[PDB]
Formats: sequence, C-alpha cells, structure tokens
Amino acid sequence: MREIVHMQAGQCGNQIGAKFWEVISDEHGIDPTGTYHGDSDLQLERINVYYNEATGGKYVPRAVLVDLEPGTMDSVRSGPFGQIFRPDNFVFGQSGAGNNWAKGHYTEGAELVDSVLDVVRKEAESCDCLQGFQLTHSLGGGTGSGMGTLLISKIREEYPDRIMNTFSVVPSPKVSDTVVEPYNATLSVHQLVENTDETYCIDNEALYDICFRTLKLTTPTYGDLNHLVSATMSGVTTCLRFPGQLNADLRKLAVNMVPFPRLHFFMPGFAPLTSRGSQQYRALTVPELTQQMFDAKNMMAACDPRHGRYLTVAAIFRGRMSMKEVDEQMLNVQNKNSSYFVEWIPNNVKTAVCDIPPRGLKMSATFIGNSTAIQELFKRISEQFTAMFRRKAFLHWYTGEGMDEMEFTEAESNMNDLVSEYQQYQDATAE
Amino acid sequence: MRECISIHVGQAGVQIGNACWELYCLEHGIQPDGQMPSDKTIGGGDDSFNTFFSETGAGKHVPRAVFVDLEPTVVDEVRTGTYRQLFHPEQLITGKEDAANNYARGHYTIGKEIVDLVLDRIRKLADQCTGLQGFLIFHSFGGGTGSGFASLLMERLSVDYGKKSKLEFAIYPAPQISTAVVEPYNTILTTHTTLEHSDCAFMVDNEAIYDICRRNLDIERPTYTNLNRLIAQIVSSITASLRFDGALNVDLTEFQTNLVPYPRIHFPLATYAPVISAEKAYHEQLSVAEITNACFEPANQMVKCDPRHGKYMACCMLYRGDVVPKDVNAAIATIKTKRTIQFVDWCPTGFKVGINYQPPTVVPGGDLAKVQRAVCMLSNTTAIAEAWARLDHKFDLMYAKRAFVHWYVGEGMEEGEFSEAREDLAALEKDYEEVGV
Amino acid sequence: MRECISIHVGQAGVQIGNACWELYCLEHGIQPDGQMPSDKTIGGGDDSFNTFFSETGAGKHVPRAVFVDLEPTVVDEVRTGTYRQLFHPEQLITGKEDAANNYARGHYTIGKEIVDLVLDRIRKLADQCTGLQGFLIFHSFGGGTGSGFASLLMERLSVDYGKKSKLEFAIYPAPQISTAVVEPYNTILTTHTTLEHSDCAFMVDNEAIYDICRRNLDIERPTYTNLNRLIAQIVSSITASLRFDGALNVDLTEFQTNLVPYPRIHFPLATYAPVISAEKAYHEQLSVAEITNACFEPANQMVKCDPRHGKYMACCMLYRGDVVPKDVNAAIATIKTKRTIQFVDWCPTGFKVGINYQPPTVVPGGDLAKVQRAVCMLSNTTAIAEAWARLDHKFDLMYAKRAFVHWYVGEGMEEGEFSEAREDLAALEKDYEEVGV
Amino acid sequence: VRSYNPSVRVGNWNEDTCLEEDMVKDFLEKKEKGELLIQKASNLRSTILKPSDLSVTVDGFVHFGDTVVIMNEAAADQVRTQPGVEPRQANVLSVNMSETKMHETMRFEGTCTASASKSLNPCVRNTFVIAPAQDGIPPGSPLTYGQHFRLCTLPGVGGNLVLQSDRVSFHASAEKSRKQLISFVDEVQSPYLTEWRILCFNPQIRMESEGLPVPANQRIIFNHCKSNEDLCVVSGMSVRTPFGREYEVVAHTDLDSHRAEKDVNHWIIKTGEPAQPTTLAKTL
Amino acid sequence: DVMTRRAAKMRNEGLDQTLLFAHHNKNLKNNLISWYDEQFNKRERSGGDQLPELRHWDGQKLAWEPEKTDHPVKGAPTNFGLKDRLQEKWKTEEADKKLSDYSTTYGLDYKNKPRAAL
Ligand SMILES: Nc1nc2c(ncn2[C@@H]2O[C@H](COP(=O)(O)OP(=O)(O)OP(=O)(O)O)[C@@H](O)[C@H]2O)c(=O)[nH]1
Ligand SMILES: Nc1nc2c(ncn2[C@@H]2O[C@H](COP(=O)(O)OP(=O)(O)OP(=O)(O)O)[C@@H](O)[C@H]2O)c(=O)[nH]1
Ligand SMILES: Nc1nc2c(ncn2[C@@H]2O[C@H](COP(=O)(O)OP(=O)(O)O)[C@@H](O)[C@H]2O)c(=O)[nH]1
Ligand SMILES: [Mg+2]
Ligand SMILES: [Mg+2]
Repeated sequence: MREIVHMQAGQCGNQIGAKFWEVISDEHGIDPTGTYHGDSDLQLERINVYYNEATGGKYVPRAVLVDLEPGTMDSVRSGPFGQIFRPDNFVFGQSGAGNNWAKGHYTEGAELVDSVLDVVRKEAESCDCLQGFQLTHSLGGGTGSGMGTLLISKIREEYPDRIMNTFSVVPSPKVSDTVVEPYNATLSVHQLVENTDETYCIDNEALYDICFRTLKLTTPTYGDLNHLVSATMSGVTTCLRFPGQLNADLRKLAVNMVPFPRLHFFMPGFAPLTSRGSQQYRALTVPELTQQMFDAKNMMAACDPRHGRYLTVAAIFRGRMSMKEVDEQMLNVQNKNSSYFVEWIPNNVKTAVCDIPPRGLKMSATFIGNSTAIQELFKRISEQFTAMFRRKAFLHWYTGEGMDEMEFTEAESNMNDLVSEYQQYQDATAE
Repeated sequence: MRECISIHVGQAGVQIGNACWELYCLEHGIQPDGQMPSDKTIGGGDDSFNTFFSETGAGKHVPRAVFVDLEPTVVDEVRTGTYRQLFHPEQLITGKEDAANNYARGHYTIGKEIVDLVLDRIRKLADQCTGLQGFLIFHSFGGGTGSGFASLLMERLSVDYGKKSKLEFAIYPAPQISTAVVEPYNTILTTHTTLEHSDCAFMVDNEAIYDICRRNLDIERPTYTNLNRLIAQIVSSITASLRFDGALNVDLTEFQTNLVPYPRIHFPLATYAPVISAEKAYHEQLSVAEITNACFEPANQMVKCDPRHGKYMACCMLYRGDVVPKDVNAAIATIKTKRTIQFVDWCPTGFKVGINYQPPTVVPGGDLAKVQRAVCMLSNTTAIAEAWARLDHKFDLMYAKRAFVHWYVGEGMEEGEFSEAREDLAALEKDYEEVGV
Repeated sequence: MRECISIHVGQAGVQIGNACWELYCLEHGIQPDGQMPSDKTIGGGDDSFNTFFSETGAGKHVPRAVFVDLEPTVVDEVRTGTYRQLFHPEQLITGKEDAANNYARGHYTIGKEIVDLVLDRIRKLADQCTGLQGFLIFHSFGGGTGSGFASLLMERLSVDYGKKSKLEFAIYPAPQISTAVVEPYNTILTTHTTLEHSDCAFMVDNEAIYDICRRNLDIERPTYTNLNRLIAQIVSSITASLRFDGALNVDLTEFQTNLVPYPRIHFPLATYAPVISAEKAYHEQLSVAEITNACFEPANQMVKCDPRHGKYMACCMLYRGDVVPKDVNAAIATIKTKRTIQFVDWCPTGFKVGINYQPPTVVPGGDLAKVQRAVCMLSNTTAIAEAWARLDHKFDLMYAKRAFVHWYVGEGMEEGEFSEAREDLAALEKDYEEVGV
Repeated sequence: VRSYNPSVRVGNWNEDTCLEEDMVKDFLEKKEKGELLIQKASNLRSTILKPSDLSVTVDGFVHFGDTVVIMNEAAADQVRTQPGVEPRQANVLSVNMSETKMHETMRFEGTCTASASKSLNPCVRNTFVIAPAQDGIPPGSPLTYGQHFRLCTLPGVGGNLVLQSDRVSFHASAEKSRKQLISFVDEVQSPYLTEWRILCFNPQIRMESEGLPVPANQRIIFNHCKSNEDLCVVSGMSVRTPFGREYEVVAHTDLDSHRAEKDVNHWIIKTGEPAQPTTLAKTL
Repeated sequence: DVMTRRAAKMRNEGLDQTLLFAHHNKNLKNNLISWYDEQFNKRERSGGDQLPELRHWDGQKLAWEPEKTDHPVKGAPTNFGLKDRLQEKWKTEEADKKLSDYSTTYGLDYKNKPRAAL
C-alpha cells in the first residue's frame, strides 16, 4: 500500500505523463473509460499505487496536471486515455509561461500554486502509506522549470520524509527549441540539487540517437520519445505494483544508489530494444539484455559514461528469468569494465527482479546510472550560462519580472560546486 | 513435546520458510488446506508433527511459524495462494513500508512499531506449547527487513525469554555477488549486535548454492526456489531427530554444547549430501563413505569458503536413512586419516553423530532424487575468518570516505555505532586467530 | 555443436548461396519463413539443423550466413525474393559502389568502410556459435567484390580467429569462356593474397559445369541456376558428415589434414556423381563401383583440365546414401589396380573415405533426379598447374605493354604488387612441378 | 539527402516496409474481428437508419398501440430577423447515446437521453409506440385528453425504451441549459416517472376537453405529470450525435406574456398517410 | 484545408505500444503468471508445454534440455478471487442508488431466519 502521487507540469511533462498513463493503463487493464476490464487477478491487487477507487469498477489516476495555458492540457484531455482523469486535477492558467523561469516562479504561476498545493494535499491525505511524489517536468521551459521547481520546494517543505522523483528533460549540446535553456536549466537545477531525492535526466538528443540506431524510425516524432520515457518510468516502479523474487522500491533504489545527498543525478535506460526488422530474430535473454543495458549508446542522457566513471548502477528486470544468470552477468560486466567503476565502492550494482514483464516483451530490463560523466552536462550548462550572463543577454526579462542577479550568481556557483563534487569523487583512489 | 518455533523475518526468510513449510507438509502428510487426508487412520499414534504443527479442533494443523515482513509483497503471495488456509492470519505479520536496505530504518523507526506485535504473537505461540525447544530464526544479512528487524527481534527475545536456544539461519553475502550496495554496512552492524544475543548462526551463501546447483544438480540457471528447497532440506536434516525415531538422536540443546567451544565462535557452516540429480543418482553408488567424502570435499561447502585454509574445530554428523553406525565410524576414520582435512590440536575428539531412521523426502517438481540416505555437515572451523576479513575490508573501503552513512545518520542512528561495530568485528577476527593458533 | 559460418562475397557468391540455402532449407525441412512445420510430438526433434541454422526465439531458425557485397540489386533481389523472412537483415551487408572488376577498388578504397561491419557481424555469429568448425567463403576469382574484398576478409579473419578452417568455394575463370577482361589480373591478385590465408581453395570452373549439365543432365540451355544448384549439391555433400550422423565421418579438420600435403598446395578439384536426369536414371543401376568410376572419369571434373596430364596426391572420398563400406573398399581397390590413374610415389595410401546414410534431396523444379547413392570427390591432382600456367600466360600477355594497369595505379595500387603476384604464381607453379616430380 | 518513396529501394526501405507490414497486419486483424470504426459506423447507419412503417388512422384520432412520430413545427417567423442563428426548423424527437453503446451490442441498451433531429423521416431512432400505463386498457382504444400513457420505442432494435424525466437536482440535468432531463430507460425504476399525458392547445376549453378523444395531426402539449412540465425543443444550442447535430429536448413549462405555452411547447403526433405507411401525414 | 492539421497531429501523436516495444507477439495475457503461482501453487501443465521429468542430454548445447527456469508455465493467468469479490461489490454498488430501494437498516438486518437456525 505504498502510494505514489504523479505530477506533471508543462507541455512536455503533460505529454510524457499522458504516455505514462497509457503505458500503465494497458498494463493494469484499465480501459479508456476508466473501468477494470482485465481478468488476471494479479493486476487488481496493487492498483491503488497509481490509481484511486471510484464508484463502480472505475479507477481514477492519482495525477496532478499543471500548465499555465489552456492548450496542450486540453489536448491530453481530448486524446486517448484522457477520459480517465478527474476534472478537478486539471488546474491550468490563462496566461503564458514565456519560456521564463521568473514568470513561472515569482508571478502568475505562483498564484496557481495555491490551487496546485490544495489538489496535491487532497491527493496526499487521501492515501494512508504515501511513498512519495513523482514530478515529470521540462527543465527548459517556464511551466516545467519554474512552477515545477517551486512545487518541488513547497512539497519538500510540507513532507520532508517521502521520496521525491523528478524526471527532467535536460537541454542538449545539439538541438535548440529555446534560447534561454541555460538560464531555465541552471536556475532549476539549483533547486533540484537541494530539494530532490532522485533525478532522472533524460535528453532528447539521446532519445533521437536511440531512435536512429536501435529503432531506425525515420519519422518517430515526440510520440516514440515519450513512449521510451513512459516505459522507463513504468519499469522503475514495477516492484511496487507487481510481485517478484527480489523486490526494490524507490526508497531501496535511493538508499542503494545515492552515496552522498547532492549526488542524485542519474542516466536512465531501457534495453529490450531492437528494430522492427529484427524483433523476431532477437532472442530475449539476460546476457543480451545486460549487454544492451551497459552499452553506452542506450543511455537516455547525452553524457557518454566511457569518459566518466560509474559510481552506482541499478538494474530492474521485469519478467521471469534466473537469478544466477542475472547475478553472474553483473559480476561478469563489473569484472570486465572494472576501470569504469569507483574503487572505493565494492559491488557497484543493485539488482531487482519483478515477475510480470510489460506488454509484448517476455523479458525486459531498465537501467539507472549514477556516474561522474553526468558532470559534462552541468559543465556545458555552466559554460553557456557564463557565456550569456557575462553580457546580461536576455536578462531584463528575468530581472524585471522580479528577481536579482544574485540568484543567477548563486545558481551558477552552486552548479559549479556540484561539478567539483562529481569531479572529486572520480579519480580519488582508496589507499 | 519437542516443540519449536520458526520465525521467518525478511524477504529471504519468507521465501525460505515458504519452501520449508512446503517440505514439512509433504513430510508429515499435511495438505495445503491444513487437514490430514482422512485416510491416515493410525489412531493418533503418529504424533510426530507436534513440533511444527498444532491441532486446532477438527484437524486443522496451524504451523508454529511467524512470517514477518515490513513490505506487503512476498507475504501477500502466501496470503493469497494455496497456503492461505494453513497459516493463522496474524501469524503472517505484515508491515506497511519496507526498511529500504537500511539498518537504522529496520532497527529504530520501522522496527519499533511492529516489534510489540511480533513479540505478542511469539508469546502466544510459545505459551501454546508444552516443552518448547527453541527458535529457528530465518533471515538474510541484506539489511532492514532482514538483518535489522531480526537484530531488534532477537534483542527483545533474549530479554523476554531465558535459556531457550535461538538458532539462526543467515544468508551470508558472497565474496563476489550481492544485491545491495550497503550490504557491508548492514552485515557489520548486524554481526556486531546479534553476536551477543544468539546461540548458533549457520551461514548459507547464494554463490555457493549456485556452484552446487551448477556442478552437482547440473542446473545451469537456478532461481531462488531451488536454493530455498536445498536450505529446507538442510533444516529438515537438522530437525528430523526431533520428529522421527532413530538409532541415536541429537537435540538443539545437544547441538550448541557440541558446536560452540566459546560463545564468540558460534558461527557454523552447513553442507549436504547427496545433492545429485535423478539422472545420475541411479547410476552412481550412494553410500556412507563416499557421501562423507563428498561432504568433506572443499567444493561442496555451502558458504563459498574453502576449509583447506583453516582448521576444523568441531563437526556435526547428521545421517538420515538406512545408515549403520559401523559404516559411520569407518567413514569418520577414513576422514580422520586424511592429511588434507586438518583438525586443531586442542580438539583431538569431536564428531557429534546423529542417525535418524526416516529417509529424506522428495518434493514434486523438485531437484533432488529419491535417495535412501543423506548426511549433513554442521561444522565449526576457522575458515570463516577469511569471510569476516573480506567483509571488514569492504566496510573500511566504503567507510573511508563516509559513503552511504548519511541515510543511517539522518534516519536516527548515531555515527559511533559504525566504529564500535568495526571494533567488534576486529575483536572477532583476533579471537578466531587465537582460537586457530 | 558443430556449426559452420558461410560468407557469400560478390554476385557469384550471393547467387551460389541463394541456391545453397534453398537446398539446406529443403534438406532440413524448414519453410522459407524460417519455421519447422514438422512438430512430430513424439519425435521431430531433429537437432541436425544446428550446423547451418541458429534457433531464435519464436521457433524461427536463421541461417549462419553473411551475404556481403559492395553493390546492390543482387542482395536486394535476396531481400525482395521469397527468402525474405529467413535471413537476418543485419546479415545482408551491402555497400553503395561496386569495385567494377577492379581488385584495387575492392581491396583498397571501397572495402575499408564495410570490412569492419562484416567483421562485427562475423564476431556476433561466432559469439552465438558454440563449437565453431570453420568458414565457408563463396566467391569468384573473376574480379571486383569477389577478389579484393574476399582477400581482405581472409586477411582480417586470419588476423582475428587464426587456427579456424577457411574453405574457399571459388569460381575460377575458364580456359576459353571469360566474361570480364581483367580476369587474369584479378585472379592472380586474389591468389597472391589468399595463398597464405586459406586452408582449402576449391576452385570451380563454369565451362566444366556447362559440359556436365549438357552431356549428363541433357539440358540444351543451362543457366547460372543449374550451376549454382550443382555447387549447392557439392557443399551439401561436403557438410553432410557434419550435419547428419552415419558411418565413418569427417569434420573440417579431418577433411583438410588429408587433402593438404604441403602448406602451399591446398587446391583440391571437386567432382560430383550422381549427375543423371530421370530418364537416364531409371535405365541405370547406380552402384558404388559405377559411381566411383564416374567420379574418376575425366569428363566429370568441375575444373576444365584433364587429370591424365598430372598425378593424384590425395583424394577425399565422400559417399552418401545406400553405401556399403566393402563396396567402397572394392571400388577403391579397382581404381588402385587401374594403371592409368597415377598416384604419386610418396603417397602410397591416399583415400580419406567417409560414408553418410542421408542421401541427397533434389530440389523440386530442378534438373537432377532422386537417387539412393552419391559420391563427392575432392582430389588434389597435379593438373591444376596447367590452369595456373595458362592464367600466368594471360597475365604476361596483358602486362607486356601495361594494358588496364592505369585504372589500378590511379585507384591507388602499385605495379610492385603486380610483379609480386607474378613472382608468387611462378613460385607456386614451380613448387607444384617440384613436388609432383 | 533527397528522400524517395519506400517502394524505391534507396534508403530505409527495408524496415519501412516491415513497419508498414506490421500496421497492415494489425489493420487486417481489426478487419477480420470487426473492431474497425468504419465497420461499426456502417453497421450503425444500416441498422438504425431503417424506414419503419407507421400506423394509418381511420377516424383521425390517436389510438393506443399506434406507432406515430412526435414532431414539432418550425418557427412562425422563418424570416431572418438577425443574420446568424437560423430559426428553428421542423424536427422529430429521437433517441441518442454517445459512442460506445452504439459501437458494441448494436442496440439501444440502457439510459439514453433524447434529442430533436432535423431529419423528418420515420426511422427506428425516432418512431415510438404509445402504450398504456394503468393496465386493463384495450389496444386500439382512443388515447383522449388528460389520460396517462407511456412513450416507448419498438420491441425490435431498441429494447422497448420508455420515456422518463427527473428534477433539476444537482445530479442529473440537461448537458446544456441546466433544467429537467429527458431520458430513455429500459429498467423502469419507478412507474410514475415513466408516464406522460397530452393537453389541448387552447387553455380555456381544457377542462371541458378532458375526456374528449385526441386528434392526431394538430398541435398538442406533452405534459409529464410528476413535475408538470411540457416538452420543448430549446433551440439556439445543440447536443452531439453520431448522426449530426440535434436540438436538446427539455421538460420546462415555458410561458409567454399571457402565461401560455410558447412556440417550443406544441408538439404534434404524425401518423402514416393513407397511401403508404411510411413518411409523414401532413398537419391540419 | 482543415485536413493537413489533423494529419500532422495524428502523425505527431506517434505509433503505438504494439508497433513499438513489442517483440515476437503482442499479448500480455500469457505472461501474467508468477513464480509462486507456478511453483508453490502446483499449476500443472496442459497442451504442448508439458515438460518431461526424464531430462535427457543434448549435444548441441552440451547440457540437459528441459530447463524449468527457461520454459515457465503458459496458459491461464494468475487468479486469486478478489477480482470476483470486487465484481460482486461493483454489482452491489450498481444495485444501490436505484431510486426505488427505500430500504431501512432494520429491514435489512432483522429478517426471518431459516428453520435450521432455530
Ligand atoms: N538464498 C536466498 N537468498 C535470498 C532470497 N531472497 C532474498 N535473498 C537475499 O537477500 C538479500 C537482500 O535482502 P532481501 O531478502 O532482498 O530483503 P530483506 O532481507 O527483507 O530486507 P529489505 O530489503 O529491507 O526488505 C539479497 O542479497 C539476496 O541474496 C531467497 O529467496 N533465497
Ligand atoms: N557459378 C556461377 N558463377 C557466377 C555466377 N554469377 C557470376 N559468376 C561468375 O562471376 C564472374 C564475374 O565476376 P563477379 O563474381 O560477378 O564480380 P563480383 O564478385 O560480383 O564483383 P563486381 O565486379 O563488383 O561485380 C564470372 O566470370 C562468372 O564466372 C553464378 O550465378 N554462378
Ligand atoms: N520528449 C519530449 N520532449 C518535449 C516534448 N515537448 C517539448 N519537449 C522539449 O521541451 C523543451 C521545451 O520545454 P516546454 O515544453 O516548452 O516547457 P513549457 O513551456 O514550460 O511547457 C524543448 O527543448 C523540447 O525538446 C515532448 O512531447 N516530448
Ligand atoms: Mg524486502
Ligand atoms: Mg557485382
């Protein structure tokens, strides 16, 4: 009866949340009308973890939907699997985020936080054994970045014991889509690093690379990129919802994965991945899955782990397999690329096995990685931030919406200190 | 009459106890519905079940077990499966959230809200007894729901009860493979404080059972269920003398006085023979001498620790089946005349021999063959000091720069307990050294 | 257990493998979609397919084949034909530009961006393979992809794997029939660079199969399909000992250690015998002596050169079907008593005989007829030196005034390699005459 | 750089053809097991929109057991006073439900809610059966004024749905213009809510006309009984239908300046004309 | 136009959970069985997937073929009965709020007991 309150703020957060609820609704047998039409009774025993019982056989998801526009939230209400949400937790604004962290964090977004926090409080005291909150945001916009981080701060202040999951679409060295991504990323990671229990940094460039190389996929659009994120989010929390020989929930993952409190930036992954021409020629087995997990091209962050060093690794295997095969596969890879692991931590791999595999796959596996190599991302964001902030580029919006440049300086210094911590915990030997 | 109480605590404990009670029901002919199949007749003469099962009125046999789990995941399968109408509903004690591989969470915060309930259930199952022998405590050293809550439970149990024996079946970590990362922290902080309140702690190692299943059972990819069945066979070979008559029987009171020379060295290793499969048992001759040599082979120990790098201090011979003590003594003489198996100079004697008449049982869809005889080593030796040395090396490697300590510290656990645990394990290593020399 | 990896290089190799894998599918009874339709419940195991087919997940058997070519439309015909959902699409590696009958273009520029990919696919197939026996490389010595890229593949495979057997089912230019003009250039530059990276180079001449299909199989207008089907029958007869069970058997190492006397002399001529249509077959009584004399007939060799102007060193002697060992022995005795067949004085015993009980399956819609007996001859005669000398004469005629050399030079190849290949082939032919005398 | 059709073997054509093959396999699966939306909509059009023969009266009065069609006249001022809203056209009361109970089970199953479609055509979704409620009334007897009856659909496709209303309570009201709801029910929870009566046109001869037989093809008033509300088109706003956009019938006693029923309160009973039993019967 | 907008919207919606991520089959029904259900709840085999207890030897893998860990139970999914219990509760909920219920707690609770209850 551990409970997760899912929240999504922003356009990208709402899209990936709608895909997440589709991928978990067809896992739990929930129809688009909301009722339970499954027949396997193993599904309808932990359905409370993400859903809430209503009249009849209907189950309303425990999701808080935030957006500062009546646009893509109406789009995800009108799309498929959009009739399952309660209309009460569709708090949205009639303004614009402006792609502005200040606009989302100190103005009209901030007077929406009262309604958002009332909805979150109702959905949190409607539980009995609340495990925590799971926010999926954009980190480069104005609703995902500013409103999301302020919601994180308020919820962390109110409940400073539950588990805070943050799925963040961190900006890429390539692509663009916004000129002030370095500002909206630094000013958000400054609050993430002090208010979040664990952060999964997904990158659209890495998702496009996966679509290139493991799925071919000439025209994947955002649907497939959100589907991979939905599959990862479903695979992380699968031990809470389905039985298994070796369970691991979010608190087990956090304890086994986060050595020091400001070291909770991961690189997620999902690796029963193959193209449509090779889906009936690839045999699902633990060594093949583990090879594709630990392959550096299957990271959903743009950081390449071969230039860094893994601090801790988590691996959750959905399906029915053999524990000796899983354990000896991780022993084999940890013996092979032993230079990619920190010396001061023995047995850098945390294993979990869940019995029920996802749809279509007989055997799936997801990967969580805390490594030094995520510091290249923050170094890049720092370089772009100090490129723009040195000349006050696009700064009058932030400082006239109501802020000071001392917040910008504090965010830059804090994220550079995070870079320094990651760098110091890389080449420091044991004895 | 020779009654005993089994507490299975943690996920590993719950799975092991599941296999153990399956084996016990098959041994005593008790259906999963808790009823005898009504064709037994006899007339009540076969009372060789009261050590593990009560008799609640019409014939419902309620096991003397407490299944404790802070998470509602692996006990709900028991509550919903075919063993649902076998256990008392509050013998399947269930928490609300798991302790998250955290000694502090399993020992102080989540431990001290269900400890009163589990002691109440143990008190009820203990005063519904007429000569209780001891407590078989099944747990893993993984941490929290396992080692942590078992530590708190035994700390309260030693205060509550007296001279009752508390045997531990502990899943010790392997030298190479393990699940958790905070595994050395949990193991050190548990072996610091359960070393004073226990009586005899068998070590079982998952890598060792994997190698046993690969080499002898020929299963290249076993799951945890095969390991649990092998552990259940170990425990059944231990407790068969309390149930079935034999040439000479050994009790739990006889057991600690035979394998604990000094109270700090109560850490034995378990070994079984034969674990050969049905495709090779009927072709290989299986008698007392070669099964004893198979047990004393270094590539059979269920701990992943070679006894060739240590001195045997004491041994528990457990035979069951059509075994004669003349061949037992001949096999023991052939063991003692071997130069590879080296004993210690202060123990010229020592092989506690028990022989039981009941042959080992077989489970449907299992692994082991129908053999007419079997033997169990329960040995106390100086080899496990190497495992303690590896565990302390891992603990110092993690604790040299305070890795993962903030979870324990902010959960409500003072930092000096880590240092005092490392003192206790250093003293354990030094004690093992001075016993060995 | 025993598996072979087949690499088909060039248009000739891809078309030969197109006939081949059809024959293997018919032999092992799998549909073109990759399924076994037998499902005989009590029987129908048939583990013989695990030599050229790999068992994937959904009951689909994929061939251990790499169809590699620098130019499309032929692997595209494979990809669009009826054998579409049989091959792995990552085993159909293609480039963008052909070598255009240029050894330098296939060995120095275009082959470099794709040799790494084909080596990665070979490594993946070898990693899936447990107990690899060797490589079967189907290419043509005529020119282009089948010369330069084949030689590059031999170089990297000898660098990586080493001791593993590498058989070359090469297509050799005819004395008179020649499609390309620079065939002597490409053939000798292939021979120079694959003379030390091969283990048995079975060349096959198109003119000889033309004569065989016209005289024996009474076909007035044979195409490449009949030639590739006969070469498929050759390779199936060679690998039938590995695939099916039977009498006295050979693997690839057994095969090569009896056919390669000297390290440079690994060039055995191939011969097949049953080559009979249905009308001539029903008025025939094919028996072991008759079909052995059919193999020893000079009009049945697959390379156009009479073996009377040469001496046999060794013969590997693969019987297949309703074959009796004393009938084989009596036949071999009769040919050894025949004075016209001349063996070499340093090889008094020269027949590596091997019998299988699985007679060949003739492809429906083909040209051969169903028989109960079959012979494959692989003989290392001292008559292929005439073919080597005639291509040496052709090369001297072209290279006398440097015709067609500017393409190689402007593509990035030196004339020193031309001179080195000329000297190496002169050394090879004088080695043949020195060993034969 | 340039991209071609996947039929052209130039680029990603192999796995593009594989993806198209998988989509075609899924499409043929839905085609063979009949979950295609085209097939569901075509089955809906074929089974619902089927002409139904009406009952031809002899003496011009409405009799019990007659099928008949509930119609409403168009607005008297069809001249466009203001550009924009169209004046209310002649329409027929019909049966509605949204998508799923149309798509599966093929029939009008349960609680429906009604509407007014502009299609002046006798049809399964818009023909009814006038049925008694007090029992003991012989079939073929005149319906008269002030006499309760039940408006039920055909016993074929439709499952004998009975008209029903409710209050303006805050759990069941019209989807637009919060008011009394007009539904079609199958279970009949309470018998009094599923019951209707007919009042005459002129509200001075009403008490004397209570008991006189009801004429068919002139304007009358449909009054509930339990709530004493009359049927209304309520134009200016429409409800969604799979067969188009239709008006929203509401029980509301609308009164003009001289406290009398307005333009949308005068519904007419249309029988079959005595030439063929389909089509309308023309007013009088 | 009012067509290219809808076409682009449905193209950007993006594939399906069966066109992506699905291998070999596209069914979740056959994989909803647990290790406890197929080990401690017996759950005998049926149909073609009846593994023999002989466990003979193979040469192509140098190991014994019928791995019970590699061939799990296929067939009916795992069922406890709380689906049927909750279905009875949902039918009770639908039988509630039926307008004409008007039933009091005394009428529900204090009824005529059967003869064998005396
Ligand atoms: N032999 C065996 N070992 C097991 C089994 N289940 C878990 N383990 C071991 O237990 C260790 C971790 O402890 P868990 O049993 O997973 O969990 P726990 O002991 O209940 O403690 P928590 O994680 O707080 O719930 C792992 O390293 C496993 O090696 C089992 O079924 N058989
Ligand atoms: N037996 C047989 N030989 C063939 C066949 N097709 C082509 N050849 C031989 O191939 C020679 C021509 O060179 P190719 O092998 O086609 O050249 P390539 O290896 O495809 O390389 P490219 O020059 O790039 O085309 C001819 O002399 C033929 O003898 C075939 O189908 N069967
Ligand atoms: N994976 C994924 N990324 C998205 C999606 N929509 C937007 N993004 C990314 O989010 C960034 C912009 O964030 P945005 O959604 O505008 O933030 P918001 O305005 O506060 O909602 C861009 O760089 C996009 O790459 C989506 O549906 N899926
Ligand atoms: Mg647990
Ligand atoms: Mg070509």
